Amino acid sequence: STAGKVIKCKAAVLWEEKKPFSIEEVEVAPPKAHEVRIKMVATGICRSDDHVVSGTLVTPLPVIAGHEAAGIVESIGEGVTTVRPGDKVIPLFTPQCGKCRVCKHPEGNFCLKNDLSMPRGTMQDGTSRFTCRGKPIHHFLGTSTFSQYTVVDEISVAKIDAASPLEKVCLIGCGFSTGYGSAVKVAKVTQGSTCAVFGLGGVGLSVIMGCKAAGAARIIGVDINKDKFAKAKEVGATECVNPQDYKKPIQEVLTEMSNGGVDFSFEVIGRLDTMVTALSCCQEAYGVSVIVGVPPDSQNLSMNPMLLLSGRTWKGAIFGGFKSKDSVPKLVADFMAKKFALDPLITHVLPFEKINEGFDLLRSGESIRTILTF
Amino acid sequence: STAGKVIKCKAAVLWEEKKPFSIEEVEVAPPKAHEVRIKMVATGICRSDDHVVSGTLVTPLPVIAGHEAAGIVESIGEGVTTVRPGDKVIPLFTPQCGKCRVCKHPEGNFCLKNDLSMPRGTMQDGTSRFTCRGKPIHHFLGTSTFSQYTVVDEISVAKIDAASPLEKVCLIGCGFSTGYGSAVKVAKVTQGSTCAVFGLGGVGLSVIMGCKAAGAARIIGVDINKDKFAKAKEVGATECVNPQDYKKPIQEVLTEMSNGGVDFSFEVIGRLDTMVTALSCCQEAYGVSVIVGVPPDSQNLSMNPMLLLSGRTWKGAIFGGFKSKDSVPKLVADFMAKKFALDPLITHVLPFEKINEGFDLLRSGESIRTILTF
Ligand SMILES: NC(=O)C1=CN([C@@H]2O[C@H](COP(=O)(O)OP(=O)(O)OC[C@H]3O[C@@H](n4cnc5c(N)ncnc54)[C@H](O)[C@@H]3O)[C@@H](O)[C@H]2O)C=CC1
Ligand SMILES: NC(=O)C1=CN([C@@H]2O[C@H](COP(=O)(O)OP(=O)(O)OC[C@H]3O[C@@H](n4cnc5c(N)ncnc54)[C@H](O)[C@@H]3O)[C@@H](O)[C@H]2O)C=CC1
Ligand SMILES: O=CNCc1ccccc1
Ligand SMILES: O=CNCc1ccccc1
Ligand SMILES: [Zn+2]
Ligand SMILES: [Zn+2]
Ligand SMILES: [Zn+2]
Ligand SMILES: [Zn+2]
Repeated sequence: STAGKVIKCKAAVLWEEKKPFSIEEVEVAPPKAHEVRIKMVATGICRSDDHVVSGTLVTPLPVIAGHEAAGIVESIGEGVTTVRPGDKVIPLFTPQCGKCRVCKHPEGNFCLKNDLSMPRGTMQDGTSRFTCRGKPIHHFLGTSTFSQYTVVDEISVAKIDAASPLEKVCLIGCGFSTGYGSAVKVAKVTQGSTCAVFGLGGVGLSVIMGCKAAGAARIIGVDINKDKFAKAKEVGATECVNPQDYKKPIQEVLTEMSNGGVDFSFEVIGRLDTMVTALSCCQEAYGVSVIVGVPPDSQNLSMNPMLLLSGRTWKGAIFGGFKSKDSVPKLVADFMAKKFALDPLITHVLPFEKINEGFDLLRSGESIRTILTF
Repeated sequence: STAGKVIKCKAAVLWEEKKPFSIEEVEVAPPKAHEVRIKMVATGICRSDDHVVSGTLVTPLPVIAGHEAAGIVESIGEGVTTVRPGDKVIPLFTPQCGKCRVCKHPEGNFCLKNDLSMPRGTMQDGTSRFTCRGKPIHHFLGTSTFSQYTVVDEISVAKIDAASPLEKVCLIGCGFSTGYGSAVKVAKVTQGSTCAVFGLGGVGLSVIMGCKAAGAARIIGVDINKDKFAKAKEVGATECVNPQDYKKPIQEVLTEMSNGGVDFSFEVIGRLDTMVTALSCCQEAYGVSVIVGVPPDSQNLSMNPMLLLSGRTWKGAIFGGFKSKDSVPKLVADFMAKKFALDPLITHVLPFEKINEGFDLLRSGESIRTILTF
């Protein structure tokens, strides 16, 4: 009944940095050619959404944030082939156009149509589908999921299993898949190895899950908040260390614990200092360190290239290195076969209208993921 | 007849940074247990030896430098099992002890017995085999080849083919193998890829050789000295670029030349700025950059970690990633079988006594490798 019409609905609009979201009425345009309009069912609160509020992650404002979600297709624009009305879907914050040099590369996933490197906060066509208070509102990573309805480009949505539980599999839209794939696909963690995971939020827990799945022998979780440790051990950490408990710098501690450095280390926080520390704690000749955390905008780190000349490998990735539209349906299929677990990441469920409470839970240290239900 | 006796011979001693080498009469002690005394036959002049003169590379002084060499075993100490008197040998500036965690790892080559990370300028036992007028002289990377005779630990020497031409295969001891392995083993250059090689000295030429052997379709050489370009093209460069010719940064030039970034880049100079340019010029989602050059002591580079978060891989290596004692004999066997050429790297041949002329040639930009003969 809403097909072809403007929808009036509620959305959490961010008008300014360092302010609460404003839940208010927005207008959602119908989809144009090759666009899909989605009724949201569930969306998670990712630290990257909070980085938009804090200015850590720059994107044009005002904006409808949110990018870790699941919903149901309300309507399709002309020419859409990959989803239909009524389909369950996960929006893809990293698109898969399938035509660019990256999408054609066997190892690349950072499609050239992304809105991450040089964010414009628009649809692919350079326009917005959202109006609020008579003003156009920006999109966020081609997703914008903090709204009862959103419109996405076809290359930014994946059809998933019709029986999927949307209030869990929304995590496959960002935090689970990012962590998991950072271990299994990007680092390529090996059986019997020693891993160190810096940051034990939802993404870092998912990195632990991937390390465990890969057969790591030792998985050392590192966090300054010791309340994170219990859950990290439940999902596979063999030891947890709090850097504040030690007189020596933590790279020194880890190098000792691992008899000369770890095989794989992961930065899952977003601090320049910890990126360098995590690189330093992997074994100097054959260690690999993966940056997963989002750094403060435009800031450089400083490091001694001798850390690399001895033989370390340093890399980063977006979305766990997964080709998004290929991988998300498969991940969902795997979750419904119970190949991995999502419940350990979900600490809190709230209705969408309590989004600001959800962000307070994250900021205070209390939650891993809060799922918002519409 | 000299076995078990002190040898008096000439060696080139570096007493002070930024001075010429001094040809001195030195005393070379006989080898102690698990040590090998070698009569030199040929030694190349590598930029890393110059780095000791310039203070780029810090190692205790006074010192006998030289590390890219071949010779003949004059005698062996008690318990030596891998070489005998009369054998042709290449000293190994990176050892292969066979027992440490790196030697046991399939990929690692930076054996924990190395004298690179925290240089002591001694034999493994913490002492020197060289004296000049009563004063102990330090060793260099457990090799010290700018001498008519040297003493090395058994873990720092490999036996090679009895028929091999020592005045050529000395380059397997450092520059050739470092460049070639950086391409074929560390980067794992693929068929049909685009490569960019920063620095077209002996090591960079060997990188080009390796890229061509791996089947690269495009190999872009980058040097500020356009006199290096002809030889780079002879050994497989498809194009050469001088950053001084352009009114914009070379990473932008290379990114446009490669239609969005190269597949593999190599820093083969030793400058922090070129390390960051080389990383930048490889494709943001799937590019790999390898640091080969030796940076100035204790200096840090500055870089934006978003270069890695997109998907780039940054690594470095010593000695092309080769496990030294296993690989050097095989590389010599491959040269004897015409699998690669060494003559394109040799521009000058001089008697040992003319070492300072050899260094003048390197510093002026005229030479690639000067081989010093005994
Ligand atoms: N590369 C990618 O595609 C993606 C990156 N991100 C990023 O990953 C990072 C983690 O995301 P979440 O798990 O959602 O965040 P989170 O905030 O829940 O977890 C981060 C953890 O780091 C810990 N921490 C903070 N400072 C620390 C320090 N100095 N040392 C050790 N631990 C410290 C916190 O106590 C917390 O448990 C964020 O920067 C986020 O923006 C998330 C998703 C996708
Ligand atoms: N990682 C390893 O195991 C090893 C590393 N090294 C290092 O590799 C580097 C290369 O050694 P060689 O080939 O013997 O040296 P080289 O001095 O013959 O060649 C370096 C080249 O860099 C070029 N160059 C200098 N400044 C430049 C700039 N700003 N931009 C572009 N080109 C520039 C020069 O014109 C020269 O042709 C040195 O730093 C050396 O210490 C060499 C052997 C082993
Ligand atoms: O959390 C999801 N996406 C945000 C993101 C921003 C920049 C880099 C990686 C990820
Ligand atoms: O040229 C060979 N070795 C010198 C060297 C010193 C430090 C790091 C790598 C190599
Ligand atoms: Zn694409
Ligand atoms: Zn996220
Ligand atoms: Zn070893
Ligand atoms: Zn060298």
